[PDB]
Amino acid sequence: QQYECVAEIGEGAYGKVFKARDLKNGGRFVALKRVRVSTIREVAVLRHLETFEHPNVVRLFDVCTKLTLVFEHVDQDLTTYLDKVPEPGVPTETIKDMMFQLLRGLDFLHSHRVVHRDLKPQNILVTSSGQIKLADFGLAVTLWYRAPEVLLQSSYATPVDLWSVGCIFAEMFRRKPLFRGSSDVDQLGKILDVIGLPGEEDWPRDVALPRQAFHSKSAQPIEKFVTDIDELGKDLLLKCLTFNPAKRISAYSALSHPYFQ
Ligand SMILES: CN(C)C(=O)c1cc2cnc(Nc3ccc(N4CCNCC4)cn3)nc2n1C1CCCC1
Repeated sequence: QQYECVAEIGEGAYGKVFKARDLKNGGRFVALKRVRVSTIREVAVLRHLETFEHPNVVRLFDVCTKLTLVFEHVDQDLTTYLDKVPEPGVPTETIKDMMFQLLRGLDFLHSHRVVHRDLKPQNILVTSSGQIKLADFGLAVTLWYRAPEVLLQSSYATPVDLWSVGCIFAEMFRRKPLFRGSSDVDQLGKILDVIGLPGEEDWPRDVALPRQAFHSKSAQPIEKFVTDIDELGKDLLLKCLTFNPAKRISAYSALSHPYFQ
């Protein structure tokens, strides 16, 4: 066979992913994923996205006839990069650059009508040369990066990923997740303890959870939780971690933010 499986990547409720030797292409490493039996549509969206070969999205090499997906392989995810970084942590300009690359791939995906929906450091790939690549999106548990509207079961638009990006931004400074909740209700609580209770006008209509189920008074200063963050990074982090997804910054606006002057 064209590929020899060597290891399992992780273990996800999306199916098994293998690290494999690409016997025909110089024995390079590839990430192999099998699909079972709108799905045809998703694969076409993925192949179409690959035509652009955006630098900040994982390369798709092949699609084999039930259906097997061949991607490039990258050694580390953001998790293992933040776990191995020497003290006191990640250089200020390394965080800036990585965040710019994250928003570049995100704006590319959003402008092509793709919502990641499950952005976390575990699916952000960090290349040998320091390139950030978005992976594991566009195909049909940790709530630590889950947006408030997903938690509330109301909307699932592109702002969902900007909340996730804000959580990752903070975690790049802290090297620990900003909101380590254990359930959707807990997660939403841990969030409102930091950002404060939103205006009744910012609370989604016809959701199970009312605003009155929480009493997380005022917004605590974010510098308490994210120590070492500059004033400009604080503006971008607040704009990402905005309650109302309509009021949330977009990936396109974030790319222009003074933080990246
Ligand atoms: C397969 N699909 C659809 C993809 O988009 C895809 C293309 C990929 C290319 N290289 C990796 N590398 C990689 C990523 C995470 C981890 N870790 C796992 C957690 N513990 C630490 C080590 C280890 N190696 N993963 C890829 N993925 C996915 C991203 C999430 C897993 C599979």
